[PDB]
Amino acid sequence: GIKMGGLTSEQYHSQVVGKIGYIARCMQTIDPENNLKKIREDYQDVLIWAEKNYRFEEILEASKSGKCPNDLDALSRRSLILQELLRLVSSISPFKMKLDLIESQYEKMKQHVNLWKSDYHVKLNQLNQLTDYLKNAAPTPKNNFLRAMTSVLQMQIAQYGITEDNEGINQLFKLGLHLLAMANEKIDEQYHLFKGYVKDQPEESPFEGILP
Amino acid sequence: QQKKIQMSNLMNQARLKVLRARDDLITDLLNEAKQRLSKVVKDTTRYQVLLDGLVLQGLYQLLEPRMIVRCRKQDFPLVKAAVQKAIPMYKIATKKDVDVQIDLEAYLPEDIAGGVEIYNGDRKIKVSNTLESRLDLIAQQMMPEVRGALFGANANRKFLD
Amino acid sequence: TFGYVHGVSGPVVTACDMAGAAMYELVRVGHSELVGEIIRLEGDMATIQVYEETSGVSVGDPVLRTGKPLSVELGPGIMGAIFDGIQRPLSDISSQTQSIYIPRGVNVSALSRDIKWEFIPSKNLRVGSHITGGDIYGIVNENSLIKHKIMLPPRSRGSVTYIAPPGNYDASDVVLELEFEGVKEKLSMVQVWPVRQVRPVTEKLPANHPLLTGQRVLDALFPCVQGGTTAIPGAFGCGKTVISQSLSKYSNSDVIIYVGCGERGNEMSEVLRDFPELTMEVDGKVESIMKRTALVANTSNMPVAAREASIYTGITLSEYFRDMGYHVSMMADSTSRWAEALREISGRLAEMPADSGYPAYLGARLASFYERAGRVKCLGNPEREGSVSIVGAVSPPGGDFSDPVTSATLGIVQVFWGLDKKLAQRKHFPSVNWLISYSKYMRALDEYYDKHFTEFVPLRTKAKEILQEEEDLAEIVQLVGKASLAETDKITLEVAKLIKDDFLQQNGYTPYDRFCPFYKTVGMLSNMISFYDMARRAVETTAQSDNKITWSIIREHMGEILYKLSSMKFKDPVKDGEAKIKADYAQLLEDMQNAFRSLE
Amino acid sequence: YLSQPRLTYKTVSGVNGPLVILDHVKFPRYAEIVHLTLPDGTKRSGQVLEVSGSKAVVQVFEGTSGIDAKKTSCEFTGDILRTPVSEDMLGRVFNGSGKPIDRGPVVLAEDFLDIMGQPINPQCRIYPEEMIQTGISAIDGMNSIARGQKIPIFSAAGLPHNEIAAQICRQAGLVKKENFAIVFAAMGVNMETARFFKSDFEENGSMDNVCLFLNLANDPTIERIITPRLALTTAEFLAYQCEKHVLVILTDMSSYAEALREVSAAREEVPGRRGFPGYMYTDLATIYERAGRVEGRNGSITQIPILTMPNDDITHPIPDLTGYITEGQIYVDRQLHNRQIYPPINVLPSLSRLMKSAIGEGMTRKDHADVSNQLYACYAIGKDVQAMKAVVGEEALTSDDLLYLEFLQKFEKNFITQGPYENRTVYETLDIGWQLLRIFPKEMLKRIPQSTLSEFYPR
Amino acid sequence: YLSQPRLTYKTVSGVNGPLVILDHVKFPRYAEIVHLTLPDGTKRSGQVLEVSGSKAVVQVFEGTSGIDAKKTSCEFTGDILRTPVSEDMLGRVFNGSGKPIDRGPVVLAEDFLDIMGQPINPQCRIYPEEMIQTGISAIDGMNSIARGQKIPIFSAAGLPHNEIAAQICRQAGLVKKENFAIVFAAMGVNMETARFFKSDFEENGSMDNVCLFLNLANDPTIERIITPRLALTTAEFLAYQCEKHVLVILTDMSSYAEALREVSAAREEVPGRRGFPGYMYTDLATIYERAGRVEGRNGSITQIPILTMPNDDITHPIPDLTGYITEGQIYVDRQLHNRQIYPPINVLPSLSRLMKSAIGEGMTRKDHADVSNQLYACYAIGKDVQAMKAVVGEEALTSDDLLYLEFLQKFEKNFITQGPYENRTVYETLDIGWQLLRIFPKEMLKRIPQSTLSEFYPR
Amino acid sequence: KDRIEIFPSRMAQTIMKARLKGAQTGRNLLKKKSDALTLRFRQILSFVTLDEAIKITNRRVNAIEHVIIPRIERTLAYIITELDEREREEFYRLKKIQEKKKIIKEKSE
Repeated sequence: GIKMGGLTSEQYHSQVVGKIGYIARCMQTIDPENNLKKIREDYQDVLIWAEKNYRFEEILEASKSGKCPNDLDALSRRSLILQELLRLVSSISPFKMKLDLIESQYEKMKQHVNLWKSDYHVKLNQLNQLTDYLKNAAPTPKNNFLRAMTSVLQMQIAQYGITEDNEGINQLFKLGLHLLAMANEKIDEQYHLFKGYVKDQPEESPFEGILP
Repeated sequence: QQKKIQMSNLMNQARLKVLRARDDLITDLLNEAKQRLSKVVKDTTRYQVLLDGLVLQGLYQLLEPRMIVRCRKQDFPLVKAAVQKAIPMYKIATKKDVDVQIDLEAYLPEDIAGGVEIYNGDRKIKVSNTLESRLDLIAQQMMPEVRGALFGANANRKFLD
Repeated sequence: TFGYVHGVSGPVVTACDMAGAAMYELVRVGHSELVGEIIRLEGDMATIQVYEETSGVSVGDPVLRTGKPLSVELGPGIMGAIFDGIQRPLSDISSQTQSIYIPRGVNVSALSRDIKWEFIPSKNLRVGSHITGGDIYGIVNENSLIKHKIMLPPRSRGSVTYIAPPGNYDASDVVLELEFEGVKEKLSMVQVWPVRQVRPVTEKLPANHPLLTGQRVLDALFPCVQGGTTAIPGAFGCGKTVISQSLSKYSNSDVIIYVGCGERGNEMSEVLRDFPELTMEVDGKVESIMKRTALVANTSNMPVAAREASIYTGITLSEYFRDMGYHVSMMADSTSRWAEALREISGRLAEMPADSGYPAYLGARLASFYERAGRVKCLGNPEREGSVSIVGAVSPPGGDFSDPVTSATLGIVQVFWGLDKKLAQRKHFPSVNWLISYSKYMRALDEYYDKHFTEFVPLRTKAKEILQEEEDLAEIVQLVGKASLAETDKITLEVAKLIKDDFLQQNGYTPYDRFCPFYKTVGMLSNMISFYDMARRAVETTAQSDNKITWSIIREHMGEILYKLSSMKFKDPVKDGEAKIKADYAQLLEDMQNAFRSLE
Repeated sequence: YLSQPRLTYKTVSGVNGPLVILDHVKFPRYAEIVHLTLPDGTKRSGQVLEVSGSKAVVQVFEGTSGIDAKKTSCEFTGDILRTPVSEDMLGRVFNGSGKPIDRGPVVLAEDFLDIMGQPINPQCRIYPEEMIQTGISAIDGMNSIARGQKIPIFSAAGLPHNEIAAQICRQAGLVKKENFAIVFAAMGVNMETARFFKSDFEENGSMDNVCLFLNLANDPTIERIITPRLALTTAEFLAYQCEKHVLVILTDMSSYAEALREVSAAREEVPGRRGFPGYMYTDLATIYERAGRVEGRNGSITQIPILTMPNDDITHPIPDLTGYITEGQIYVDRQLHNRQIYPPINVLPSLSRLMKSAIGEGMTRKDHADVSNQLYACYAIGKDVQAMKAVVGEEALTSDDLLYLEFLQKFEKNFITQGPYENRTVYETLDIGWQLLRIFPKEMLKRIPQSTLSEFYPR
Repeated sequence: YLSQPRLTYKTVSGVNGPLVILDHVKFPRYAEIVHLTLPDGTKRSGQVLEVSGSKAVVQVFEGTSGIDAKKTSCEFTGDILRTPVSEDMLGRVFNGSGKPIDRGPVVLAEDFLDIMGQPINPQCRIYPEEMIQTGISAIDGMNSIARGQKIPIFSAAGLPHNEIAAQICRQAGLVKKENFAIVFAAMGVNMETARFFKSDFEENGSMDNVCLFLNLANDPTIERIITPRLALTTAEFLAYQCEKHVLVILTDMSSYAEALREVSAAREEVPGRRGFPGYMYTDLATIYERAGRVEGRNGSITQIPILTMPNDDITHPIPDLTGYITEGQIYVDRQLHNRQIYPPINVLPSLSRLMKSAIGEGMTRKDHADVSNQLYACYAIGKDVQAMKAVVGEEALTSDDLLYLEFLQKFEKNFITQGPYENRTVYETLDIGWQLLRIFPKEMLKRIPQSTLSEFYPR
Repeated sequence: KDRIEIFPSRMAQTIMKARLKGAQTGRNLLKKKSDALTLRFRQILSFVTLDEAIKITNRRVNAIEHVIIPRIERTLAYIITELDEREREEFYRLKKIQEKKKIIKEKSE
């Protein structure tokens, strides 16, 4: 009963192999062209174990013997950072983010004391709330307004990111979420709310080049 | 005041009177059934078939290393055949060698319509496998259907579960 | 896999030729397949405790050995169903039989195998990849609210050899195959986990995020935190319905589990009838609560094993979703009835009784029950987090607190929402006693409150001080009649009344007061406390001589302000948005500060 | 049907008190019913309590005296105790074993039910709604019985708990703003009371709708245990299969509990709290909870268990374990009896948790809830004023106190005091209530809304 | 050492509750440890609590759920639970079974000690004659702590007894005007309690001298009665072999008593009170008496067996039997806590059975004993005055009574109230004592000789 | 002192419960006497005789509440606890008797 935290001896090292395989999968998913060289280097000690067939069992032995970076807490934080990068680029999948911004956002996450409780994390949770809803949504004024605004939101995030706080993106989050929570039966409020954005938006054609 | 009480007693006793009459109808039917089974045992080949079955069922229920079959004296020739057949059938079904004897000294009362009783070796376990006993067993277990067949279904009963 | 019945002494069945059996294993006794457990073992004989009636069981009957101990079946279809305490779907038994009775020896699978579920793989896994316990390899789309994430069962790991393509699969198919040391395991969408075993987590975390219930009282003064444990008294007149409905309807949790332990038939009917009729707005649509709820129903005449096991069946279902990253809120309708069932079994087993007749281990069972709640870091590479809260009720015979079950419970739970019946008789709801109730999470939440709201903490401190002083003054008022009484005490008495009337009291049958957002709750209290301080200063700074301010003068001078303060509860969050409500509350602050200024 | 010839055994290993231990029994069942034939031709019944291999142990229903281990024969039926049920048995009187004792025929069955039955699936249980009026004002206008609840009558020994139960059987029925039956079971009843029930039910014409089970104090104690199971087995047949509403009255559950303790001792079980079995809780629930409404059917079962409080202590396990799993209580007092008030029911300690659903527009009358609440407060206050009077005297009372004193005296004399042969329907009970309430001016009736007062208060 | 190969058995005879009974065992040894493997690979351990012929009864620590009868494999270690001990256990965190849970390695033993220990020869035991300065006036003044003394804190659920123990760990020094090794056994507690202490020990910067043993509420209840012995076994190594001064704190001993009661019921042992074993006292002495100094060695063990009192019942067997064994108790209550008094220590029902020798000339100050005794008299009388005044009223009191009411009120807020981080010296505590005593005239200070009053009272 | 010192018994339970009910009824009846005297006292404010009657009645009521009932309740709780303790030792002996009987039966086989 070594009971390292909440895990026993076999469970502890099994979770370590899982996190390493997961990071390898996430890294190819986020950067399939291997463009983000600095980010890959930060994970080299767990990516070096990738592209080898260990049938799970041999990499598990490497963890027990101490050859792998088997510290569970270090992997938890480092894995969280990478998969949060996946959410950043995945939730805006219709748009491409510039490579320089991807690395910049990565560094801002790595420097955070406790990323899980950051405004960065919350803003992504609001983004997924808004983008998951629309995955299976019927045609209706509300859902057309939310989709039009969501494409703008994704377009802007692709350009500014999330850690670089911007009043324009923050206001669009508030308006989208306020509509999202708005009663479906009420038409006039959602009608004026959408129109308010369109006419108040600093530009003249807020959706031109954003949506088909 | 007393008139109401008197009417209560009259109606309650009238209900019992008709219920008792209905119970006599059931009793008379059972008595008629017994007479009809008496007519059956007056046969030979049909009765022998009943004995072949009755002996087998007795043997299978008792499952003892030794068994004694007791019957009416006049039915011995038919029971003898029934046991001779029941034995090789019993052994195949149960894979147990049971010595089955027929009681030639004690016999069932002659007033029984028919059937047999089966005793184990020490006469401490008996199977009530007479014809009259079987009829009472079946008539009672099936009685709910007898009630409906004779007197009609319960019009107020909507769910049979 | 069969043994034979050797003998029956009542509810206890002795088996023979049952050498291959483990203690607290499961058996199906007789031709009706009666549910029971093996307790004592000796040689190739076993002593079976049968949950249901044993009438008709014969010597020589078969007993089918089931390798798993009492366990809960976990997978798609769990949501929206009502289960027996030993995980038997009551809504399927009553609908597959057309009966009104639960059949003796009924054998209905916990999760139906005739449903073709919409299953989408994670799309990240490939054949040859490494997967560990707690990992998610695909999601089943059940309904609009809760996504049912399919996790690799704990204590399993290896290399993935097969992944089912996207499509419609039922709970009897094979979705994922994995190989560990040459041994291939075929997994469906349903996993089995022993109900008495605690599902492992990566780490147990502190509870810091408030449980945002819709009531102003039982929040502002007595906070609960996600992952925390509380107790609620259960008396006929206490008004416990308010908490049950408020918690299931408007809570910020994701999944609600309601656990009955062994209540009166008519009480279980009320819960089973009410819950399906409850709805809440979600994405602007009104959805049935049963789409994100699961319920375990046990009446007092259910098998004692089920009534005792119900409490663990519920929490096992709770942890199942906890491991998905959801926040789960479980209510045990009566843990006292559970303890009654537990004492009954101890009696049935002729165990030595302890305090007030309860088993010696009563405290250990309650302690290990509540310890399973809390915020955790989940297993699996997704690095997700979740929590289980417990709001279990206590209803000791006589209403006393001396019963070991209530005494032990209070020493375990960190929040006590003490309810009262006197308040209900006075038509004051929610019926919260205030002086008895407490919360021990006030410090744990101090970080959250400072970060997001700032003024909440000094306000709740002053609020409790004002309410307590009203109680302390009770003797002075009774012996005086508010004549020989300080004007500063009159402020305390009348303002404390204002608090009780237009803040702590909440009318849930009004459309505007169905849910009080926190920012509104702190707004209401802030203005009342700000008034209190202004009124205290108005009297104290002028109480020396010549020209002094009194409470009667304040009431006459700014009667419109006292009205505006009472009117604050009517700011309907559905029509008046967050900015509008704050704007109106800011105006009251200005109106008040100027009203007092005119007095100096 | 089984159609399997029965086996009769003469193999007896021994006899020990109420138990007979048999040997060489083939595939015995637990709870199997057997019949004994003694050397004197006497037949006796019993039930198998333990089967340890070939050693079946049977409890004899009657006494075991006269039984030997050499000649007594034991016939096995191959089945358990299943009661013949029909609609026709309504209007009959049976003993604890289910046999007629009214000189009528044996029941001609429509079906056979296991008297232990099965639990009702909670998913199909319907919350209680309409009311079943009893005819007794003290429990119709104050603590009514909802059509589906289970509310016990606690009484001390010596109080007229049996006379009230008999009155309920004669007077109870539907509100009537043909489908109502009562199943009445007396456990451990003495010969004098057994006559009381039988004769009182027959003479007053009520028997047509009553199924009466009498288990006498000197009858086999095991039969006392099945008696309430037969009563509920009948109630379930009548209620749920024949679409009608059944009121079930279980009299002297304390005598049942005593018989249950005896059965536990027969099994050599170690007694639990205060000598009672550790499973008394589930055993009472097993009986009590076989009641209520079910989805999709128009029938219902209600219960009024009646329990004698040992030493008049409500804390005793019998009323405590009962009340802990029932919905409120009627509560019969002693002071009211010594004051020669009938019925002696004390409205202040009584409660019916389902009254809120039992009464109201469409079920009784609009003002039902309001009259009940105001009368309760007025009676409680009158008692408080009466206590004051004993200290300060009559001259120290004010006009309002005198009104509460007048209410108290006339409330008990006109509203609570009824007599055993006056049947007060719910509407007359409410009208009598108003006669008491009109003692007070409108301004003192604080618990009745003004709309109710304006319609009902005058005249 | 044990050179012979160990035997493994698959001969389990049966399982009854927590006890696994083996047969066919070669020369069974009493109180030997058995390791067993379940069919699924789970490893568990237990101890032989009975041997007879070829049979042995093994109590399994983790539990008996999942134990088979045919596939269960058991091996006999051939000795008693001797556990590895080393000095460098300080700074490590262990579970209730003695295994590491801090992601470090297993213990690299300096020796193996018998968990049961040995009684210390009373002829070599040296009476404690050193005082520890706890910094709490409620203790250092009126109930001093000696080094080697056994002083549990009697508390109740919800009271801050965990905070008091934590405070004591940081500000416990000497009155010689020193680094204590702390062994903290966290048994039967929730995560938050264990994390509270673990964090506090790090916050205090003393973790290098702290060894933790955790056995949480969700851990097996049988291991909870060896964890204290594991903690004490380490303490004995450190104190008596390495001359380290050790402070051993055992968390709510009531979880030990309840775990012990479970074992007593499981083995059907003779109960004493409240279901606890009749040998509970002897078992407690085995735990408690592992304390005190030994002549010729410079180490010591001081114990603080804090326990929760069931329902605040001071006569409950747990605090009762402990009170008979330990040198007194601190005792906190709810009457002080409910008034936001910290620490909520009630001196009246408390005592320290070494105070009379650990104070005075050469230890603290010569008036120490006199100040304490008079404060006890004044405090108790003030409580008597409240008991009277509650009925007779303040106006019924005379000047002789008001002095004790003034003392009582000022005593609690000036002498007892301090705060979690208020560290007072023993000399300041006595000076405070005098500040309260000077409320009374000399003639009323009847516990103090004039040879003391004449020197100290005038100030 | 702390208890009335009646030996634990079911007879003691009945007496203590009746004694408690009596004390509670007396408390309420004397409280009503005090309230009546207080109203007349305040209305007048044969005056000093009312002040003495109120102080004497209130003192008696306070004693019932702070001395006599607490003492009866402690006695009753003591009685209940000790009676459950006696039940346990009877349970122990009966259980061992049942086990010894089973052991004797096994020896006979």
